[PDB]
Amino acid sequence: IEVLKRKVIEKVQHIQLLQKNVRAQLVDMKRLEVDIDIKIRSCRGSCSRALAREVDLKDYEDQQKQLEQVIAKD
Amino acid sequence: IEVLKRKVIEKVQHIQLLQKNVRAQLVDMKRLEVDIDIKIRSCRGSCSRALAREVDLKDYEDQQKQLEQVIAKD
Amino acid sequence: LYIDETVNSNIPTNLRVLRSILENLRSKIQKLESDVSAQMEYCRTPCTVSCNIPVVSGKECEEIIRKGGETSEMYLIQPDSSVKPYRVYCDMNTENGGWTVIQNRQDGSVDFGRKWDPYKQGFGNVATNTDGKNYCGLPGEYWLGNDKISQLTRMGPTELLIEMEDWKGDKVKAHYGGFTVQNEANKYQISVNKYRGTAGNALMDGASQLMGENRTMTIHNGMFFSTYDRDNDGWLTSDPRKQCSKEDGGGWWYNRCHAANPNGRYYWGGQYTWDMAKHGTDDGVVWMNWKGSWYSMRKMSMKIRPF
Amino acid sequence: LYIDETVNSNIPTNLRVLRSILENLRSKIQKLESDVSAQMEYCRTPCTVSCNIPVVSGKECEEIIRKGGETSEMYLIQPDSSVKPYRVYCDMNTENGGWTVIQNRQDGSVDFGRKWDPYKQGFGNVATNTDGKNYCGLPGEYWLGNDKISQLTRMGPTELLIEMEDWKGDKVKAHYGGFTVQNEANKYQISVNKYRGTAGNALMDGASQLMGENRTMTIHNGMFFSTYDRDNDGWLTSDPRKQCSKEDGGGWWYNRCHAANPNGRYYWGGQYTWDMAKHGTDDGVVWMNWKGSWYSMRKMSMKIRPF
Amino acid sequence: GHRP
Amino acid sequence: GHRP
Amino acid sequence: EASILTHDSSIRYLQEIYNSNNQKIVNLKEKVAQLEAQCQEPCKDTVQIHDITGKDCQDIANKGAKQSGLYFIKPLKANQQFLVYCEIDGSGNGWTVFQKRLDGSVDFKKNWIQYKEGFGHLSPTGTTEFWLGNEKIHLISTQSAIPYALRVELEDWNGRTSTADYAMFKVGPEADKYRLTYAYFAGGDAGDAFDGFDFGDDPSDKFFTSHNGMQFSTWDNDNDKFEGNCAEQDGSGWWMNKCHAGHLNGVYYQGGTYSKASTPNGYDNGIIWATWKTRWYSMKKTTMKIIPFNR
Amino acid sequence: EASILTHDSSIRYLQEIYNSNNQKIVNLKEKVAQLEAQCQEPCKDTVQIHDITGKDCQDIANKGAKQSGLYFIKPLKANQQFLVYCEIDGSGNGWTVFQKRLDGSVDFKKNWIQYKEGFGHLSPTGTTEFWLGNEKIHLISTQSAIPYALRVELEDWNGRTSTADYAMFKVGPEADKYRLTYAYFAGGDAGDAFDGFDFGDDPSDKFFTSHNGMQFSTWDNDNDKFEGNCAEQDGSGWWMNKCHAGHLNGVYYQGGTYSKASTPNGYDNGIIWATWKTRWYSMKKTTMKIIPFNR
Ligand SMILES: CC(=O)N[C@@H]1[C@@H](O)[C@H](O)[C@@H](CO)O[C@@H]1O
Ligand SMILES: CC(=O)N[C@@H]1[C@@H](O)[C@H](O)[C@@H](CO)O[C@@H]1O
Ligand SMILES: CC(=O)N[C@@H]1[C@@H](O)[C@H](O)[C@@H](CO)O[C@@H]1O
Ligand SMILES: CC(=O)N[C@@H]1[C@@H](O)[C@H](O)[C@@H](CO)O[C@@H]1O
Ligand SMILES: [Ca+2]
Ligand SMILES: [Ca+2]
Ligand SMILES: [Ca+2]
Ligand SMILES: [Ca+2]
Repeated sequence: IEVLKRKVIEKVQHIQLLQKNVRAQLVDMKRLEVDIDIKIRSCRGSCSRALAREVDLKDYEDQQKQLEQVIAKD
Repeated sequence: IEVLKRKVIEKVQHIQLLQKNVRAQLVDMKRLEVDIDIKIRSCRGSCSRALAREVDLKDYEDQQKQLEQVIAKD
Repeated sequence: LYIDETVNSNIPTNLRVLRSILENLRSKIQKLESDVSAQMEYCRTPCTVSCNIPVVSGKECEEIIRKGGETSEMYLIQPDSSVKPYRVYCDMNTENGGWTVIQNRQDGSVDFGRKWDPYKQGFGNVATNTDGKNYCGLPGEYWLGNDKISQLTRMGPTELLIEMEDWKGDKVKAHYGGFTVQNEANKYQISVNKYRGTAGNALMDGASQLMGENRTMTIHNGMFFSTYDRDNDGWLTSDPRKQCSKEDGGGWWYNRCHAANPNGRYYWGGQYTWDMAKHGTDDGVVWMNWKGSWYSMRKMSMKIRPF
Repeated sequence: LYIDETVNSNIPTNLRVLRSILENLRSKIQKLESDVSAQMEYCRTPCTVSCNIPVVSGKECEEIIRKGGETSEMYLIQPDSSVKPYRVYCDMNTENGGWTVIQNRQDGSVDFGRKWDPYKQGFGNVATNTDGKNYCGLPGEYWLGNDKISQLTRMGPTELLIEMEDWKGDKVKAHYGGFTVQNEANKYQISVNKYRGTAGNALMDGASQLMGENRTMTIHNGMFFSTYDRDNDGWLTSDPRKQCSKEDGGGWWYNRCHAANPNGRYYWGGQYTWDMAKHGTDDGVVWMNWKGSWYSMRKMSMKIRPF
Repeated sequence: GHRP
Repeated sequence: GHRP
Repeated sequence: EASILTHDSSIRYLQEIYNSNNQKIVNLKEKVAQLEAQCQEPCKDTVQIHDITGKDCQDIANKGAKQSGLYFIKPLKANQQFLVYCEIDGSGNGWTVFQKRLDGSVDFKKNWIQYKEGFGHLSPTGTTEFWLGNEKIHLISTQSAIPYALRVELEDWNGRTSTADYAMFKVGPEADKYRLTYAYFAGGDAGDAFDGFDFGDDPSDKFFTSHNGMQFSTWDNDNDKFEGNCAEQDGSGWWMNKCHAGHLNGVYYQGGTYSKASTPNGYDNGIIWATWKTRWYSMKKTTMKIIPFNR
Repeated sequence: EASILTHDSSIRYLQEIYNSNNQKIVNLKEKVAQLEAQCQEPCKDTVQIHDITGKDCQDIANKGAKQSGLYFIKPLKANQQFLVYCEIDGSGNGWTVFQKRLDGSVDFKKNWIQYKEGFGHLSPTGTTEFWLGNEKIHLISTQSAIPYALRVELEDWNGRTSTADYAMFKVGPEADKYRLTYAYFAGGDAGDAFDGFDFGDDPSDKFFTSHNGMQFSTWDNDNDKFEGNCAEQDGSGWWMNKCHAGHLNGVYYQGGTYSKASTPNGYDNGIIWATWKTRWYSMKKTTMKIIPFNR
């Protein structure tokens, strides 16, 4: 056997990679946007004027699940 | 007859002359007695005390009234 | 033998995700780079205030309300003649005035995750101008310099009061009839007692949810002050990444961390999670003994008085 | 015929008497010598007074009694601001007060036979201390300086009054509603009128016993002032020994002498004769029109007022 | 915050 | 006093 | 089936922007950092305090200060130095102010203690009302007896101004209440009110309306030569006698004019200075300052 | 008969005398002139007036005068300069006196005018009683408002003395009668009588016995705050109110003490100063003088 019954597993690392690298690469965006939210805000009492902007938190928890919905079907 | 008939009616003259001057001395004297009385009195206002004195003018009056009782014999 | 039907339906789907995502983030990051390159734009100009100073002045807020100052605004005190008068906010309404603010949190307006010196000199906005008026009757977020706080207590028998308000609106207190903070030379060592209150004696007794050894490492009484560059927490280790102050993002009397962490991070809304914290710790304006490690207040303030 | 009897009777007695007096006089002369030397001695020390000055003061005695000064004593006036205040005696009792004394004679206390300048500057004792008291309530013999008398009249319509008292005790007056005395430059020329009175208008009409030409040379009105060194009498001659002032022993408005000569010689008793006067003239405190040339008063005084 |  |  | 090299063209893309992201990210982190960096400054406050100090405002002028503003003076026989508003002219004179009126922003119907320590606010611009504080004033006016001078500067509702100068100005120690005393009226078109005014309702007025030698009075500390209580009536703090001829701490009356009608107890309580305007006109601006008389 | 012509040699003797007389009769005429020379000068009067002049006694001291005595002052707004008694100390202070009591030589029950122009006598020794004169006093106390000071100096019948100082002393113009006014009591062991005294017969007393602000009164010019007439009753001239707490122009009472019995209308009319001695003790010496306050 050769054509693909062992040449697709070297591809399960090509799928179980992003899926696992993007999983984490996501959380960082959460930790980042949460951060930058405050950061920017702290600037309300330092600069002329801050920025009014809410963080679409939810959306992350959404794409957070589509994550483990594809982690349990491989 | 020299030292009598003439040199007598001569001495007399040189005598009356004298009597005519005592009268005159009683003159200013009397006046003086008076001038000082005053002049002294005027001191009552310039000095400490002013000599209290008596000017019994009478005697003068006496004396001169008498000195003139020497004219009916001239 | 038959795992050949996946390359047809299973993966062309176990792949569509990554697209619907790595496409989103790649996009939802520009928004950020954008917000920022903007705020940076705004900042070319600082915020301004004009706090004309009230005639009256004393050694501290108390003497002052005693000298006739009856409005809550910004006054100018001079506790010790050895130092020049500094500005401070006086609370002359709450609990019979005379209150000298040491720490106050009410919005995100000020970064609290600062270095040692800053905490030592103090930082923040003491007060801002009341809408219209010419005096700053409104307090701001600040931390009166450590040295100043120290000296304020080492004057005489000082009592401490801590208030906080949740986002829904309810309140609580934390009285400490006795309160002191040693000088810098003594790592501004805290010390309190006589807990009257409704928030739960965090500073002295520790979290109300941790048992035995786990709670005693939440008590602040007798603890030293720590900042993200000057360790002094009850956490003893070789690992440098482990310092309550680096985590819990702030400067405060840390003891293998806390039970209550004002000066924490100001999370909007109050409800916050670990997968949200820069360090996964319960950093944030928290008073465990009343809302647990996962809730940053909407308002938190530390004010003093003599007594 | 036998005239040689006078050589033995008359002459001797003449000489007898003659001697008598010369000795008698000689005596009186050595006596006056003594009195004179004695008085010269009491004089090593002058008479003293202490006339503390009354608060009140004005332009002259009138204004004064009007300003409240109601006792007859010594006041201090200043008629014209161009000159400094001088002392003067005010009569505030006789004829409704306000009387400023210019001349007063009551005893022998003061020599009046003085020179021109003296009469011009004034002389005498304005007032002496009242027995006991600390103010000089008693007037003295004096003549307020001529210049002062002049200026006093050239101020406004001035009236003059002259009183005198004989030794027996009776009195008389001599009012002159109008009175003036030009300055020194004008030989202090006198001038009067409106004679009310009981003494007889000597100053204006002249002696009441001299007829025609003989009386008109006794009128003083319009006459100049004369002293024993400054002639100005109506007597005009080459003979210098003939000057009313040298005779009549005083300084006064002489006009071929007088009818009335205050400032004359103060003969005690009042009754005096020619063979008594240093110059055989009727010199002495006399007012012919009332007692004749041969009677020096016991008191004579010239006081003024405005009117 | 507590560390075991 | 007069002086004729 | 195995003819799949059309699927390996997709997988390539994901690693593409991903590594583009994980770059854009960390790059951003750097900016935020720089962002935080320029977000560590408190709002810029316009009020500031010149560094120079001294006994009185003049002392400061002498020391080289040039701008009129807020300063710290530490008078001789005094404990804790206090802030004040100095007024400095081109000539170099240092006026130190203890009272300013100009808009009626402040409630002058204050109590004793208050008037002792002072009240109101201080601005560098000198555009705020205030009362420095009797006690403070005392200390300032009393030091090795160098004489000061009180200049009263008034401005009506017509930009017309005037002044009143008082030589050898002093204010007594709380002991003898705060009795105000002065040598004499130095001069000024404003007229000498403190000398009492002939109001005209009674001869005694001028006498009863003089202020020299009066003690300070507040509703809670009556020391007026009046049977009742001027302080309470007129509603203020001030050296009352049988009340006043000069009432700078009076009730601010917009417009300037007023009348019995508008007054609480029929008595003129406005900021008045009888010798200048009538008792029923209340200045638009008031200002009481002092400076060593040798000036 | 050539023997009886001894007459010829005998006569000549009388003659011989005459010339002796005339001789003596001239030495004398001279001697007398030597007397007329000394009896010209009047009498030397002990009272004299220093040549220096000025506005007030102090002005004079300044000008160099050193001896306390009689001087002529010519105050600013005044016409004819007037005489006064200056008191100068070694330090160089020039006290100008307007009232002195010490033996009861003078009758102080004088009328209005009198008190206006003044009465009594002035001595260089300052040993005589007197009242300078309201009008004069006025003029002196009122000149380009330089403040004077009234020093009341009292001496009892035991050589004990005391003083009372009054700052910013002034005396009003005849118009407003002679109303006396002063800034405040400066000090003195004599006690502040003018401030009214708590006699104790009624609360109102202190109020009714104050003198600051009172107008002067004389039997012929009642201006006292009293129904009747204090001036007439007590018998004097003085700033009465409901009479007095201080009555320096009172009735001199030898011995110092007195009682209702000895008083005309049962009221204390003596030279009293209630704050020091009782109302029934009347000072042996009294003296009211003034000097520019800057002293
Ligand atoms: C009577 C009278 O008084 N007149 C006299 C006259 O007798 C005499 O010729 C002479 C007086 O000295 O001049 C006057 O004319
Ligand atoms: C007292 C209790 O409930 N036990 C837990 C323990 O199992 C856990 O390891 C620790 C975490 O540090 O928290 C508590 O001590
Ligand atoms: C079973 C239990 O008691 N709960 C937990 C346990 O699951 C966990 O492994 C431990 C970690 O230290 O903390 C607690 O003991
Ligand atoms: C009338 C009268 O009194 N006779 C005098 C006379 O004695 C005197 O000699 C003469 C010259 O003066 O004047 C008069 O004729
Ligand atoms: Ca540690
Ligand atoms: Ca001639
Ligand atoms: Ca009162
Ligand atoms: Ca009356």
